[PDB]
Amino acid sequence: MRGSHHHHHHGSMDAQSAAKCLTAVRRHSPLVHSITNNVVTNFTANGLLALGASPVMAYAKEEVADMAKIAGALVLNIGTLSKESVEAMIIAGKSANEHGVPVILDPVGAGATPFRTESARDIIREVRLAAIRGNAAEIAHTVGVTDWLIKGVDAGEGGGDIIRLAQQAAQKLNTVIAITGEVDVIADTSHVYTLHNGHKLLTKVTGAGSLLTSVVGAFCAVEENPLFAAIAAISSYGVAAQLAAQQTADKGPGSFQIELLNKLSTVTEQDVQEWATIERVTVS
Amino acid sequence: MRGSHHHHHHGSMDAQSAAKCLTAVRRHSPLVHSITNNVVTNFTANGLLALGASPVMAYAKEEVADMAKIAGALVLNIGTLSKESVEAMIIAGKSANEHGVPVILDPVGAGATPFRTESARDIIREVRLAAIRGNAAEIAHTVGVTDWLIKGVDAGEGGGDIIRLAQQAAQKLNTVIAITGEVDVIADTSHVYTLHNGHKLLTKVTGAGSLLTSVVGAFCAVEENPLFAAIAAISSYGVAAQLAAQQTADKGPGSFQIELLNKLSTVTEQDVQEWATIERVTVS
Amino acid sequence: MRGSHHHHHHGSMDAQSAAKCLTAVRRHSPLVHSITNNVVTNFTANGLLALGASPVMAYAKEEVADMAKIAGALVLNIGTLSKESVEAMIIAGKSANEHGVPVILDPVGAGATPFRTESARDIIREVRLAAIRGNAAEIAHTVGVTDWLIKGVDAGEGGGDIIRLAQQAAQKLNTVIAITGEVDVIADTSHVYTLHNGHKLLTKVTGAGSLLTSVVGAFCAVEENPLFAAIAAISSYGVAAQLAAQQTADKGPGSFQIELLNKLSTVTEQDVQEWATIERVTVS
Repeated sequence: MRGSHHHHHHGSMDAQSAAKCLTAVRRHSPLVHSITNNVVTNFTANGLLALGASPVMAYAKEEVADMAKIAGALVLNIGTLSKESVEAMIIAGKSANEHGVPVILDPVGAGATPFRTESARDIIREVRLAAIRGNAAEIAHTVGVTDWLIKGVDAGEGGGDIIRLAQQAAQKLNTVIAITGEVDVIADTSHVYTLHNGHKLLTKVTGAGSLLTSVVGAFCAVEENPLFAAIAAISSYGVAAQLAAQQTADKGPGSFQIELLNKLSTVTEQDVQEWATIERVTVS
Repeated sequence: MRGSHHHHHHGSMDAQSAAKCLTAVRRHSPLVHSITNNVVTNFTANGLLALGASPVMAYAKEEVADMAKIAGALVLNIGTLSKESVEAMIIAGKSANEHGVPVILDPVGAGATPFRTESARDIIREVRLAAIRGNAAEIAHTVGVTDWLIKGVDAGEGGGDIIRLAQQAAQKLNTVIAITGEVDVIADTSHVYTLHNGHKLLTKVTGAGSLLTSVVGAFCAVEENPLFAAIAAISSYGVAAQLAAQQTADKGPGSFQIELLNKLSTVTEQDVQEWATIERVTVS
Repeated sequence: MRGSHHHHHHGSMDAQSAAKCLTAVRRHSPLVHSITNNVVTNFTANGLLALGASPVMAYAKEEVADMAKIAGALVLNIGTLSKESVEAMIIAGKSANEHGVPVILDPVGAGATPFRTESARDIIREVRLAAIRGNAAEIAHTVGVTDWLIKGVDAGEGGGDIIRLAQQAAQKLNTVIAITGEVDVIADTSHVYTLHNGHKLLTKVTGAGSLLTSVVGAFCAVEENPLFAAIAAISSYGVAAQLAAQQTADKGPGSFQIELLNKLSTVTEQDVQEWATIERVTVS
């Protein structure tokens, strides 16, 4: 079910191709194996079911390998990691690698504590990843940026040096790096894009971020190029979030949480075509 | 406490008797000890609270034996299982048996992987069960396939094959077998019933089946005959789902999830009497 | 960030001062580290996010010390514990203690089973607590090493004996004791208050109590006087629950769960001033 829905030889990734990927997810209901934190497991599964994917949440070493093996994508999230779950994630990642299943990493809290930073780095050393998604700090810490340089994230900033961090990190780890923010910056070794969808209410719902990473997994299962897959996923998810906000921006974060799930099921190819904002960043 | 809301010497189980069991559940607020997967613990607990029961989710070896012995019913779900949790489920199950607390099993995943099938079998070997609720495949592979034939040209269920599977499984394991699906077939060693309630939206909410098994548990806690208890529980849950689907309309799976919780609390004896579709299967 | 919004000498805690504490919480978005169970993690995090605080869940012994020391408050919940998590809670508590991070304990289930009771006692023995939030029974069973330790009179419901219960516990443990119920009783070594807000629907939402305890943590992070912090936290939460129940009307606990999240976000400083019912108990 992993086809090719866009190529740079036909132009830059756009809203049209993004909408096509969304259709593919619905059509194939890809199995997405998520080994995520226990604060967002339920929401992750429901978000994927709403979208149209098939969530599988096995996490024990007694079954992760055989499950990742037959999944369309594997998503690892270290939100409430333990020595045991990090080992299970790596066992799962190695099985996925052996069977050509794309693996996505969400380094939640990388940099907050040493254990998280080192676990993220252990996963990257032992597992070939198709994409990594996190905020600027988590990515910086995960890829090994020097301590004192990290400061270049605080204060008011959301466009510029983040573009370089994303491409440079993608080149060092030969993967796709998605740096989350109001404006998302995504890049692989040779290409960079900025994404402008979503709504601030997402910051008031736990798992909103974790769900997106798993959503990226759903798209990588149906689109061969993870850069295109991730752009289509983030765009579709953001459009759904905007439509959800429209109907529940005044009710509150509780209603929005529910509305996000509603919209992931009702968002259409036409909505993505009309609202997705994807911009190619010139790199030369 | 426990009681008898119906007897076969007293006609076939019906909507009226089902409605009475529902009232009994709310009147007694039975302690339902559910050991389930981390993807549905919250939804399971909320569903039970909405219904009118008192959930307890202890899962650790250090306390499951103590919690199970004072509960009205013990429910075991094998999702996202591990060697560790299976052992705890057995300790809990034996404690429940020693104190006359009914145990209900949900063999989710049985037949899909060896660890699940063996774990389900391990529980059956060590714990006496009041009922087992799962889909056709999970029940067939758990019990072991002895009858293969069903119907030529794959299309649907059949019209008697699932009915045979249930009664034979019930006779082999000497328990109540509830095969769930768009038709629900419940049977014990000498009686079989088909249930026709519910709504497709349930497939879009994680923990749907998980919760249903626990609801069966709540009903087993107040009705002596597990066959009647399961019928009443499944009928009540299904009617609530139908009402929730009607209120939800086209809002989406998020709204339906919240509505199912709402309806598990607002569904009345009258709604059950009016909408529960229970049919006793004639077996000459 | 533990500042003072009410200097104790100008008068007792009131609805006006409690309201200002709420604004302080939203102004600082305190990092609340919660070590709790998967049945209530998601609601606890979403509730804190709605309120205006920043939730972080970390349980691994490899990182709890590091996470607790940078948190604004540490909250320990023994809900569905394991020998492993209790070990981690104590490690985190000791770290918090060495760095002046307030620690709040929710002794859920203490007394209902042996392991839970003992685990509650080990924590209090090894960790200095800023406050303990539980019901009359849990508080009694947790402080009552002997069956005579707690003196007074036994009867239905309770409150006065509850007042003496709270003072005895506060002085014995040298902390703030928050005994929740229809009417809340809160006391430290010198003062006692009764709070009259909230709604019965809270008993129909799993994680309602767990969330309240973590909310107390959020207020303790910004208000230096733990007694005042607990009062402001419980009052804000209760008022939000009242507005939520009104908004819900008679839809059901599903809608209430969502509306409670909405209101924790939309409840204003003015709402607390108007609805908060705080009464200083005259101790002669």
